[PDB]
Amino acid sequence: PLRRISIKILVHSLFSMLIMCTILTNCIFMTMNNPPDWTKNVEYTFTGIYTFESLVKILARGFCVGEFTFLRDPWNWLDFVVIVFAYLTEFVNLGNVSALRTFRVLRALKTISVIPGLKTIVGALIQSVKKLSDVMILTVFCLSVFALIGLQLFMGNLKHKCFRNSLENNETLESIMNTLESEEDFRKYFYYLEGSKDALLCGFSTDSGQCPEGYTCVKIGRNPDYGYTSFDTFSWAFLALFRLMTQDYWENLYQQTLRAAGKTYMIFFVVVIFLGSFYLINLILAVVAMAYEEQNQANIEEAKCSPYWIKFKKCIYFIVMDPFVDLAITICIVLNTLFMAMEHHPMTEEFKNVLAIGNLVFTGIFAAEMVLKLIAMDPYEYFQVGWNIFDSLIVTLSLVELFLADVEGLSVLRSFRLLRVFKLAKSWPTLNMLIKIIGNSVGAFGNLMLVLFIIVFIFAVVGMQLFGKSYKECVCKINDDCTLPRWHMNDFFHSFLIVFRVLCGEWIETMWDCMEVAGQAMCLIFYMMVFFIGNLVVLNLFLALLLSSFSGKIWWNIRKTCYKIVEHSWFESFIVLMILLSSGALAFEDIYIERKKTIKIILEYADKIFTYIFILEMLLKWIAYGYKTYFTNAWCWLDFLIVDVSLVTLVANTLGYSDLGPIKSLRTLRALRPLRALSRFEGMRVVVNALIGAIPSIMNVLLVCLIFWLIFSIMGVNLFAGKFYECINTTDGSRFPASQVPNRSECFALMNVSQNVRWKNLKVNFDNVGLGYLSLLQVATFKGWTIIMYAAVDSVNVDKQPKYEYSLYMYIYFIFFIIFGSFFTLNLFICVIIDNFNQQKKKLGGQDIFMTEEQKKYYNAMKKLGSKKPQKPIPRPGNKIQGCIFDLVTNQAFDISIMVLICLNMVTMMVEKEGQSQHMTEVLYWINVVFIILFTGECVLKLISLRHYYFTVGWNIFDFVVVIISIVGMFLADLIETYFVSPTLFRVIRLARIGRILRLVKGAKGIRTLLFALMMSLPALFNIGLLLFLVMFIYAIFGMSNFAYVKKEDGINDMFNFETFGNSMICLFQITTSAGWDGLLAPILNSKPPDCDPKKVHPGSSVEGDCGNPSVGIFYFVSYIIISFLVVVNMYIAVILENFSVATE
Amino acid sequence: GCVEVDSETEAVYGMTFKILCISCKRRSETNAETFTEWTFRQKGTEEFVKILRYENEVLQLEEDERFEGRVVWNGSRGTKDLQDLSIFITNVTYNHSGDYECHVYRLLFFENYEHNTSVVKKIHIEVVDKANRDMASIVSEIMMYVLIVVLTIWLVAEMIYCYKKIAAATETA
Ligand SMILES: *[C@@H]1O[C@H](CO)[C@@H](O[C@@H]2O[C@H](CO)[C@@H](O)[C@H](O)[C@H]2NC(C)=O)[C@H](O)[C@H]1NC(C)=O
Ligand SMILES: CC(C)CCC[C@@H](C)[C@H]1CC[C@H]2[C@@H]3CC=C4C[C@@H](O)CC[C@]4(C)[C@H]3CC[C@]12C
Ligand SMILES: *[C@@H]1O[C@H](CO)[C@@H](O)[C@H](O)[C@H]1NC(C)=O
Repeated sequence: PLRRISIKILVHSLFSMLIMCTILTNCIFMTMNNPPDWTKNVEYTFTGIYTFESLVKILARGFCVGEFTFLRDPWNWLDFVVIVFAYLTEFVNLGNVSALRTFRVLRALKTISVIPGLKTIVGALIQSVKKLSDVMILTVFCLSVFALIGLQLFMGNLKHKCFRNSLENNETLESIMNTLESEEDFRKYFYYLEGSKDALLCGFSTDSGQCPEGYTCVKIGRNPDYGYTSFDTFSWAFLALFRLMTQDYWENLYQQTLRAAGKTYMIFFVVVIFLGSFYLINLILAVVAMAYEEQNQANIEEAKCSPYWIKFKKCIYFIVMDPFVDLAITICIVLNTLFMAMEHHPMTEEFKNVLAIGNLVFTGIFAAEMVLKLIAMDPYEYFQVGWNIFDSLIVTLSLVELFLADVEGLSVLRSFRLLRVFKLAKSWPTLNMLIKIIGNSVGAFGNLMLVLFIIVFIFAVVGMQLFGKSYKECVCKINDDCTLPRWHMNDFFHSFLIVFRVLCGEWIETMWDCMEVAGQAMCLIFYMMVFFIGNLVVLNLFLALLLSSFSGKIWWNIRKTCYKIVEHSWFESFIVLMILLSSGALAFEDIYIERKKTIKIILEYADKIFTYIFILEMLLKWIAYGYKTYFTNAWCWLDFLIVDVSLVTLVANTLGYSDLGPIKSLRTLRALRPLRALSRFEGMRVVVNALIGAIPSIMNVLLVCLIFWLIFSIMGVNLFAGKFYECINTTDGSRFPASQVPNRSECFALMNVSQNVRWKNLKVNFDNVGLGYLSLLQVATFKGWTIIMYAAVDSVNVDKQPKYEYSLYMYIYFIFFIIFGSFFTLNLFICVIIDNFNQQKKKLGGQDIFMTEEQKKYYNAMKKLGSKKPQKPIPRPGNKIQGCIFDLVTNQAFDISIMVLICLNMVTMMVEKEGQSQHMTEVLYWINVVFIILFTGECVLKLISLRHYYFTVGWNIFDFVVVIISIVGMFLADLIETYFVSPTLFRVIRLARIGRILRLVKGAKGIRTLLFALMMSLPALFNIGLLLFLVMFIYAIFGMSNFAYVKKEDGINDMFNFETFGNSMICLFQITTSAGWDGLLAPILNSKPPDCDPKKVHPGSSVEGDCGNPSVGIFYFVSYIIISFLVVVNMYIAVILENFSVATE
Repeated sequence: GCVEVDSETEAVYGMTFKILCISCKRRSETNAETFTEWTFRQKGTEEFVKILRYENEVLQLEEDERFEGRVVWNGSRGTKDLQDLSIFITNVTYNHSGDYECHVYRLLFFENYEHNTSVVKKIHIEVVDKANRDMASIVSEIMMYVLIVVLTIWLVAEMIYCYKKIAAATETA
């Protein structure tokens, strides 16, 4: 009876509503870091409600007290554990209350059940995580191999420092290193850059960083970044390689490693960054995407006076519904948008009045037309139109905004005017198709957003409970002011912000603070769980959903003769060789060309030689092809334009008209000569043809995203126009206390009374819609975004000093912009371009559009190479000893033992360390020798028994080659370290031990399949890398010509600049991954003093002044990051997706 | 930035000539106060005598008649951190031939550390009567012309050989 009514209550619908209501209020109550005393009452109320739930389920499912059906549900295990924990807290205290409280956040996980859409998305989460098993194993393998390489090459380099080289009271490096405790003490004896927490790194090579005069460069002290950035141990090397793989603040690692080891060690980075990041990130993306498609396809298959105003109504109806009024209304929308996008900071009052009258005119037009369309239609029918109700809501917002008594604070209403722009979607053909693409499966997007919010909430609360008190108890180890930093986990909002930043791919600086303040183990575990759950899985499911939603006759003889001549293969080879020589000649013109006078003269004359040769080629093509054939061709047009530019420059030089304003800019166009290589190499031709057929759709998507970004940019202009001015101390670049100088007037009074004071604005700010676009690009690429966010959340007003986190809740503007703009827009671009690539592949008839003809032949051979059938067994020798060894070595246990031996040798290589004792070095040396003996014995044993059929196996050849390389490397390294003197060459030679490790993929089924995918993907990646190298070359020459002689401020320094070819290509490779482009752009953006100097002497040359062109700089960097995006990211993704499908097939 | 370029080694009588002495800093962001010393031994003489000293922003010249009223300064101006220590001679004469030395005395300022640096640059010039073009400039022009004529000859030879063959081939069909 009581049990029966308990069941009847349990099945009641009120149960879910009340319980879920409770959990929501509880989750609200879990966000308070310092709860008051009256919160304990409602806490006990929550415990009572949950134990009420548990008791009712016990009575209902306890048909017998044995309680059989209660424990079936895993969620019921969750409820039981939370109840027993809560009553543990209530009855007894053990001293782990914060940890004890930490578990009840899991009561937020009940939310999955009650909304039916969540269980589908969580099923996708589990099936995506299940299929990442092979990829995580491959990632561990690859990161381990690269970590061993990095540990070998850079074992102790990052401890290099500049030591004083002259000590006074009869000291030594040891006596100092024992005494020093703080950074103020370290700065006395080591060279510290101004405003840095780490000593500057230098190296012993000639191409590495230079410790200054009076300092000698020595390996001592700790590593940078509190000591967590190092290759001193396999674990720290593994952390560094994971950071490189995720490209999270990897440019710092790049620059420190190049400054300590040498600029020639950037080959490591290139190999690592190109092959390890891209392949493995796009492998993760591919596995998630294909898992969701297959699951989605399975789901799809499974599921299948009065009459007077009536006459007025008729009249207004046939007068108000003509096609004219709608087109005029859209024109009104466009005019309103153009007017509202003309707001800017230094706006004259006249111009402000102009927009005021324009605003009144437009709002009057819209409200009047709303009235005239209301009057003629029945309101119950008038609200049927979904667009129309949106228009009315807009009209109400605009009327309340206008006619409310003017208030200064409510600028949110001002920003609300932007929402009229979406009404363009009523007629836009592509935008409607796009919203249809969402609307087919918008439930999936909504449930994914809900899951993401719940995950970020849960991790925010866990972080705030676990790490909250630490950030304020050891607040100083992380900030020199003993006050909390910008990113911390003391509050709920800031913990949420950290978790969001981790989802945006920035997890290592906040993690450094976390480990410094609260221990390495907990912080590492937390950040790794957050990264894995959010970034790798959920943010990839989004892109997977978007991808799935998209699914005299002598004259004639002369002409023939010229034709034959030009078509000849030797002619083309000669011309290509001339093109490469011409491009190298361009590469030779550094800022050091004054010292190389001879080479300067030789290139001065070689330029005339090449101009002659190419003019002759042009004339021969004219005589042979004809004029129509020549000028109907785009490649010939490109060649013709380059030859014309060169000829014009040469004629200007010859006629003495050189050193002329316009003409001097026609020499910067000399960087375009490398472009003739495009027409000669087929790989870049096919890659460019792939890129050209996708432009028509990129244009429409770009138009839609331009409208969206324009709305966001006008909102930003409304919110932040002119509010980023700050009055700083130029000696150390610190904002003034904001209580000393409250506004602009007192700051100018300070400048009049004291020097080194400046009322400075930001270079990338929100002052107009044009600059707002640049700020949005930085926020969307996550490069330099923090500098903008800090000044946004600090803004007070126009002529007022900013205050620390005064406008703290302006972070929500950037959270919304990221969510829609960055994520949605970039994923939309990716899906549109990939779908267009698939369309091209279909039109060509299933042909790889990223390979030439011979590449296609070799790729078919590679495909044949990985779908083979069992081969004949090796016959048994009958020597009665050869036979016994044949048994012994053919037995599976032999190969299993060899694999475990390889794993043991890997573990032996892993235990190497920086500073390991000589006994350790000897012991590891001899263990490695015994390993070499074992593998050589295995090779010898296989050679005896298997005889000469050893070389009939591709893997056996690899094993034999590895045996040779290991023996030779050991002996040669001994010889180099004993007789010669070359520690660098000794390390590079001892890198041969790695070959024993690579032998482990022989007996790994998943690693082998994924590496075969890479091996088959290699040709298309070679083509893409070829085109990327051409683009990098052209941009390197143009930046060498323009951006040398620049102030060297943010990302431009003594080693990473635009002064030579090597430096330029280093910077450009860094920016290919979009890393640090804000820091290189910033020194270029400044043009007038006091930001620069246009009359600087630059000893050694005649160039005058050091500050670049903002137009050229902006165009340069924006175009390069856009081209690099389109070329590397999208096409690498496409090649990975195709070949993964091929390989797992 | 600063680029160490070597001086020229050939002055023309009656004209003007600028002697280059550039000494970079190892790190450009550093602070320094540099002054300068020049000494000169005439050809056929074995002694370096002091000729001029430039410190602060004033140039001091000795009483040697070989340089009175015909030397002016062409280095860094108004900086006190020189990095460029050049010299201009107006009205070059035959006595300005020999070996020059541009002593550089640098004092860098650090956190709690001051370093005295020294660099000596050696310049040897000889005065002539008429400037003669560099051997590289002479050779490069001749090589440019011979390459032009060789390429033109090769092209014309290929044109003739191809024209005869194709004209012979026309009569066959
Ligand atoms: C700008 O900042 C500098 C230092 O960053 C201030 O100069 C300091 O002034 C105090 C005055 O007691 C001295 O004790 C310090 O030694 C000075 N530091 C340096 C590096 O010179 C300067 O006063 C600030 N300017 C203004 C207007 O506040
Ligand atoms: C010193 C002050 C006056 C300089 C500011 C000049 C103003 C008038 C300029 C600078 C940048 C310009 C904007 C740049 C880009 C766009 C986007 C385009 O789709 C509509 C016009 C609009 C919005 C421009 C209008 C005028 C504008 C706002
Ligand atoms: C060292 O500096 C002092 C002044 O501090 C200066 O007098 C002296 O000349 C310098 N050393 C040399 C070798 O000139």
